[PDB]
Amino acid sequence: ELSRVDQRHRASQLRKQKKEAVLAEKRQ
Amino acid sequence: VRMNVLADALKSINNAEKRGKRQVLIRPCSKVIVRFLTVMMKHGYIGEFEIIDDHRAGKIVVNLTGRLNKCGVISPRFDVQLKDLEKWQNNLLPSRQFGFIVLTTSAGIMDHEEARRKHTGGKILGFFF
Amino acid sequence: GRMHAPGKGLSQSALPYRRSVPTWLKLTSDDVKEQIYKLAKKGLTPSQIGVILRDSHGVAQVRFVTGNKILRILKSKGLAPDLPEDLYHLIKKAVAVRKHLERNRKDKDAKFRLILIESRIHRLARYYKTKRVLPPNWKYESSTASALV
Amino acid sequence: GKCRGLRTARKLRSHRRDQKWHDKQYKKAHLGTALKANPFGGASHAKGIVLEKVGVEAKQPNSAIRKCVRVQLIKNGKKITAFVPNDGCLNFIEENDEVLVAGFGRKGHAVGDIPGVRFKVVKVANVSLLALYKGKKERPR
RNA sequence: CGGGGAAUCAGGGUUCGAUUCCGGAGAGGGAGCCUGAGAAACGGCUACCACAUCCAAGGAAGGCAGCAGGCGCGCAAAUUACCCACUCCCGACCCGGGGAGGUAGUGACGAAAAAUAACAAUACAGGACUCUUUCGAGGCCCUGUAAUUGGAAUGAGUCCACUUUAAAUCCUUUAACGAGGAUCCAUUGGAGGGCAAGUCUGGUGCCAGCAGCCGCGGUAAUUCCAGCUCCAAUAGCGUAUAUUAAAGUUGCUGCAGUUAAAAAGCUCGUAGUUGGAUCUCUCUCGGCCGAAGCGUUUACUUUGAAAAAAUUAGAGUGUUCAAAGCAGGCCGCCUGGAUACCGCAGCUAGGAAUAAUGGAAUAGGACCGCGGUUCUAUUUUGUUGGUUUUCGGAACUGAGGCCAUGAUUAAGAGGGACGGCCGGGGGCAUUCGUAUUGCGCCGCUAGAGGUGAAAUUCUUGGACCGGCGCAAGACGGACCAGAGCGAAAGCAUUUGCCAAGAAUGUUUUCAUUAAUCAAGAACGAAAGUCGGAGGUUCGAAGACGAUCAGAUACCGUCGUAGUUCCGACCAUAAACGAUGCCGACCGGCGAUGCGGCGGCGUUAUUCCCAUGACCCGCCGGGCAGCUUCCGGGAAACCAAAGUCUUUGGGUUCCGGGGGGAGUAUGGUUGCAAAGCUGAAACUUAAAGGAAUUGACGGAAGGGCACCACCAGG
RNA sequence: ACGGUCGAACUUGACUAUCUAGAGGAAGUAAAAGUCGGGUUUCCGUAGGUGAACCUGCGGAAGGAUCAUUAACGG
Repeated sequence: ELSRVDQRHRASQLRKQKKEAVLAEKRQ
Repeated sequence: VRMNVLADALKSINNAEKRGKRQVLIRPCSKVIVRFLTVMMKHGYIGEFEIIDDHRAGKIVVNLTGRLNKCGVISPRFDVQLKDLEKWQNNLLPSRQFGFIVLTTSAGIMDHEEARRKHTGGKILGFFF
Repeated sequence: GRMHAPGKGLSQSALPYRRSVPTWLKLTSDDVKEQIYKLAKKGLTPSQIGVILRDSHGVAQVRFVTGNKILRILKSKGLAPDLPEDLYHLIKKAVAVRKHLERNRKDKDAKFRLILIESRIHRLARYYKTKRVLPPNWKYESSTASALV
Repeated sequence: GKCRGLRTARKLRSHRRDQKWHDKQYKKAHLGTALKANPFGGASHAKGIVLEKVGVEAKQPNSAIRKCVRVQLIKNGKKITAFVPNDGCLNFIEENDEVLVAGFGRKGHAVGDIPGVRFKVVKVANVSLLALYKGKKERPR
């Protein structure tokens, strides 16, 4: 991916997706 | 071209010593070669030599005795401190009993034992055994 | 071993050990100097002056008799050329080869030998600028080559 | 021949690093491409979810069927194949089971009779294959 | 995050350092501030951005990369405990506070010590001492099997108490209980080789499976699954992964490039790197000495002072030993809490070999005195206003004396000159030779062509053939050789011109001007591409004709581009010696080319003198050969591929198991073709190089047989 | 409240880069025993012949097994 800020942005997006899935699962 | 004439002199005398010859002609002659030959002569490794004087760079004819196994030059002339001389004599000399790293200090061109005695460090020239 | 040729020649002069003047030579230093001066006024290079002195007058080495070499005598008197001998000869050779090349375009061998000649000229120019024989702003040009010779 | 001057240090070190790049181990370690192509991402063990059971045919001079398991890793999402070591240990693995998987030992190279498999199963459902094989523990589901 | 440092390690080195000490940065992201000595502070404020809590729907309150803890994340990491007693810090302060820090809990990260039992008697069993020819006879120990006995010492544990401690726990000390092998019971891996220990037994039958690698299993499995036995380490042992040593498989020490991976097609050339000898301490101020300059400046080497501790090496010291710690020892005293190392860079004083550098050659050069011009003396002209005090110091100058006045030599380095040569070296013009093709004429004939045979094709409108000419483009045979020239690719008719070149000869000249060379620049076989001309032969493509279970390559005839020349492009070859360039040394020999030297003789029909050709030696540079146990190398072989573990003459390029692959992508050049630079994923236990024997020859020769034939029964 | 400064951030287009749903297209794999069926010594660089191999034209190599002859040349 290169371009360190873009790699960290990819990591933050994956973090947010996993966090949203986990928080959706724990509300049920 | 020709560089470091001491290397040429030592290679010539080593080639002729390996061949079993009695005398070596080396050219050109310089003062450092004369001092190296004198250092070898004072330890009885070569013997008498003559400096044939041309008005050019001169020549030397050395007499050979079969006491020399290897005479060698170290290029480039590395800076040998007194603490680092033990590594050098571990690398180049065949044993702790004999062999000589010739090296030049401000006190002159001498052996490693004389450099140890006079507490001075210098630049490495050779070894012979 | 030549610097632009793969040949390894050994042909050169060999002086004897005696630097002293021979006994049969009845020429003093000032007479030899005057002969050099009149050859310079005739117009010769120092090498040609030495060849004439060796072949005809019997003077083997001028710096053994006079104690000074030819170019220093000419420079001290003031008759030395502006540009040196070998540099002038190489520039003249370059001019001749360039004239041949403008005559004949398809001569590739002449072009290659011209490149070698200019390499020699640049080497001599660098050496003479280092020794402050030539001015630092001196430059050889292909266009300004025949005018200097 | 080598340049053996006194001022030739930068030439020697530049040549040494440029020819260091021509090694296989150094290039695999330092280029950062085999690290990104490694499914484990430079980890000792990984944890995945079982997708399927596979019978991989052995390489020709030995004729047998190796029981491997195709899993999907959790942390990156890659699909890999892990060889279940001992006999009867495949029955402990079930589809959609959590498995701890390690390599074979040749660091990314296919090992022995099994073609195209870099990995072997270590734990099945948070208990080891060795304890289940020796009957030391029971596995939940 | 950077250091101190850590792991590994002969020497060099390689890798790691988020982490308790130092410095930096930041409190979800940026930004702006208030107060204060100190903040752009967040356990302070104000925003916007992103998440998010209480809601009465108006509003308010947010910041655990602090201590515990939780979710999530993952292969991966502890208690929502006790204390301010030790260590310090803060405050108005001997008194309060501190999730700093201490103490316990979790803890097989890792390190240190160290149980799982020993002995005696008997029964066998060995090895020995004494006596015996020997057998044997004993009192000398040792070893286990003890399906034999026997008590003695124990720590694990149970657990009074003391001690430890802020209060406890643990350790230490001690009451009582606490050991006979079915116990207070030691495991983790393996037993074909590497690599230590079974050709044991049962089951399976290329299945299940084992196996890091080689390999095992298809009915005797030394390798699988088990039983027994054995082996290694041991309260520890496996497996995965990163890293280090092995790896002289990254080579500075210390690798390689003929044939195994590899030297650029060739030459020049800036940067870089390397570079031949040679040159043997003093004048003023102050008490024989201290101040002032040093001496061209260095690099080199030695010494000194600075370089926080902790870590490392190491001194001392019985923590019961040890890892540790900085303590402790003696009857109030005596002591310790060292030392070394701490690259490089910066200070400092000696040494002067080595390696750079300079000091006088238009002599406006040193050292002395003899003078001028200008600027200036801070005191002697008692107090002075002064034109002048004198003296002395700086800068430009005129001559003079003085210096042995001042230039290391001429590399078996290089450049340049001069000389007679020499060569298929190059460019331009010119000259000739034949062959082939075509045409014209003449002659005589029915065949000519091509093949292993044929066939296509030409041909009595007269082919082929023989003769006389003409023209067109092409090619420079034989002489032509292991001969020559050129940087290489390459170069062969005659003559003239043009500009170069090696070598040789010189008692010529310059005096280090040199060697290899990233960047860059010229040349570069053939084939190919653009614009022009020309097309004799040959000729890819293409057209036919032969030939076949299947032929669509071979063969024959014709023939396009091309092959030729001119001007622009491309920069590729087995562009080869499959062997970088420069320089030195180490065996020999006689042929050849060029040049030079010394010569008896034959020759130019005996030549009148030199000169050319031969003949005999010598020297220098070359193309090569032969010989050799110089020594090298895996070898064939090599006088270099030698002078290599006795490893360093300078320097350029370049290789790191085979494939992917010289591929994709990117850049660059080219009209294009493509050239240059150039991966990764993945795949694989091999691929190769040299030699050594000879099953098997569809390889060849001989010999033998009515279990072979011939002529027969 | 005007103006200035520091300035988070907001909106609009361009260059991107990342996360994440997708109608369809082209494939392959497992399931069908379903239906029909002789030449070349070994190469290299270019060009053509259907891309590659291969063959041929041109120019190059050996990394390809040297038998026989060779003293007169004067009248």
